[PDB]
Amino acid sequence: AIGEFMVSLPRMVYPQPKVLTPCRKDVLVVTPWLAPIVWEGTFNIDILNEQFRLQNTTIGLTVFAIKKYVAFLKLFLETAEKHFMVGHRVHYYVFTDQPAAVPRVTLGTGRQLSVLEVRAYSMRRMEMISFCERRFLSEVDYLVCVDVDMEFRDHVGVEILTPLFGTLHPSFYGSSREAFTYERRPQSQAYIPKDEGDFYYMGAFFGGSVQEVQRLTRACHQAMMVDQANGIEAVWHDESHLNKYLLRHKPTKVLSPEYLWDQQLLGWPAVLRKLRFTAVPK
Amino acid sequence: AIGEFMVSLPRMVYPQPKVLTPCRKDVLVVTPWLAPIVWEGTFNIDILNEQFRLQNTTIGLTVFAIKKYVAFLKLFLETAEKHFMVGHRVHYYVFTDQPAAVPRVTLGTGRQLSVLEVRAYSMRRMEMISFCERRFLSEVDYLVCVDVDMEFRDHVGVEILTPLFGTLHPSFYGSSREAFTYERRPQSQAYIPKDEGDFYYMGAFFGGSVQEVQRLTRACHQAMMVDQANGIEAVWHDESHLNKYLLRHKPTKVLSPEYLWDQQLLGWPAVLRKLRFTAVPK
Ligand SMILES: O=c1ccn([C@@H]2O[C@H](COP(=O)(O)OP(=O)(O)O[C@H]3O[C@H](CO)[C@@H](O)[C@H](O)[C@H]3O)[C@@H](O)[C@H]2O)c(=O)[nH]1
Ligand SMILES: O=c1ccn([C@@H]2O[C@H](COP(=O)(O)OP(=O)(O)O[C@H]3O[C@H](CO)[C@@H](O)[C@H](O)[C@H]3O)[C@@H](O)[C@H]2O)c(=O)[nH]1
Ligand SMILES: [Mn+2]
Ligand SMILES: [Mn+2]
Repeated sequence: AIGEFMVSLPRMVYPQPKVLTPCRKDVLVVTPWLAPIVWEGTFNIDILNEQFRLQNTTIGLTVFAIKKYVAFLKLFLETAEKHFMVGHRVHYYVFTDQPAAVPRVTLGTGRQLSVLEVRAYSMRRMEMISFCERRFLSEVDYLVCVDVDMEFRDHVGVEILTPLFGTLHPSFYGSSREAFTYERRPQSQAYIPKDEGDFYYMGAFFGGSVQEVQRLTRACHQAMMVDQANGIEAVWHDESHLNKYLLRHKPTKVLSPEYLWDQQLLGWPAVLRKLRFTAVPK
Repeated sequence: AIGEFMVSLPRMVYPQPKVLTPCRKDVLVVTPWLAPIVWEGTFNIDILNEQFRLQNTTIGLTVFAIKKYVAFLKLFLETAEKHFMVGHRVHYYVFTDQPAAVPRVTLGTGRQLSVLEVRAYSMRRMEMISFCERRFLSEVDYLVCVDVDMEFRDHVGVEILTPLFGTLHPSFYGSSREAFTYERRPQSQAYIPKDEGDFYYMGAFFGGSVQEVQRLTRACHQAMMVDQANGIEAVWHDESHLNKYLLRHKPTKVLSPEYLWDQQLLGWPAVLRKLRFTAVPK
């Protein structure tokens, strides 16, 4: 459930947070609109697990595996079982043009997988997320929407959950805003001028409550349709639109690049204590 | 309104948040349950003002002025007009045994004051807040509950608003938990053992959404009634109970001691960039 009566936490023994000791001094851990930026060392997962289990939280995870990308499902799902929301209720929604190619993956208790068949034609995921509206409202509390050509290597848990989140793109977290690859043509709905922008968010990992995710995906789909009607395609497709949306609708948490990393491309810099969810070649 | 459809922010020009530059390196700016701790330098008030004005947010402020404490109202209210939620809708609720002693204070536009008469007997504020339940639900989005023997000296605005907040007590923000003056007798409902506790919150400044404030004040009133029936009075009265509640129900923001300070007692230490709401002698 979200927003419902919250019962008392039980007694817990854990280290006292100390006001005059910051968790992390090397990174920004809160945005200027007071949204946490989630890095290792900023959260006590035991407190968070208690809070979310007491609400019997169910997390939906959407993933698209169309054409050759069905090959990525086995590693994606098997590593999700090891690292994604373990202990919580999880419902995977696998959208594919080849239901028979979905691997048979053994799931832990309280976890389920639904195969949803779609047509084969990246930019139409927004539309499909916004066919499933009624399904998701009835079945899960939060939605997490990710790319499939990825693997989990470390904990990805309830610390991410919030009404609306985006993830810092691993190539741009140190960049100034004029360097961000936002859509820069005023003719596109995704247009952001050079003096605007907080962050460059990656289209590969966003989420939130079902209501907020439906609002985002609806808005991005509508904006993409407008661009299509006007004969323009944003430079980075759905990611350009996601960036425009999150500029105008500030996320209530921001995930650090721990949550979307490419080790082949970018190595393992000092600012990353954990590499949680990472690109697979292709 | 709270929780309703959020329209898009307009274009804004402001400094880019930089991921590899923390706002503040000298203090903890997020709790281990991912609640912001509100210090100067952590928020862009222009972004927050936009967000809350777009929801037409109304803030209720409750204050009790019983017996000799009516003398504190003039400075309290006049300085609130200068510094508290300026630009937003505000409704003051002044609870007093002497309605005629309430000073005639000139209010800015969009601000109103109601005088509520009560009986003269600190611990019964929880009960009165939890007589007013229907009134507050109909009239305001957030409630802020404060002591009267105080003055505003600097900005106190929408950066504080969240479902549930407490404020760090100015005498104890650097203390280890065993030193906190929690109720330590197991016979009291307010009991917290020496190995538990995040922070020591002051009873003089707490708040949240109307729903969460009613939950807190109801729970504290019920706990205080149990203690009374058992012949025990918590060491710091309502503040002991507030501390127990916020241990078991984590606040979604924590205000730094900028928001409750005593300059006569504690001076102006380096960690405080602003002194916003401060004790008046008596
Ligand atoms: O033939 C395809 C092509 C794409 N996909 C799905 O769409 C996702 C995105 O495509 P992918 O090739 O992974 O794109 P990338 O270049 O790795 O990622 C960029 O492009 C994506 C789509 O615009 C955004 O989500 C990312 O943020 C952006 O970095 C894939 O993971 C799949 O889930 C398929 O299922 N089949
Ligand atoms: O005769 C009185 C006594 C108290 N009050 C009200 O109750 C508040 C609390 O009393 P006060 O004397 O200000 O208590 P303090 O010792 O300054 O504050 C401590 O006691 C309060 C009451 O337990 C808590 O709110 C504070 O966190 C705690 O620091 C006052 O500000 C008034 O609003 C009156 O109106 N008339
Ligand atoms: Mn990819
Ligand atoms: Mn006082």
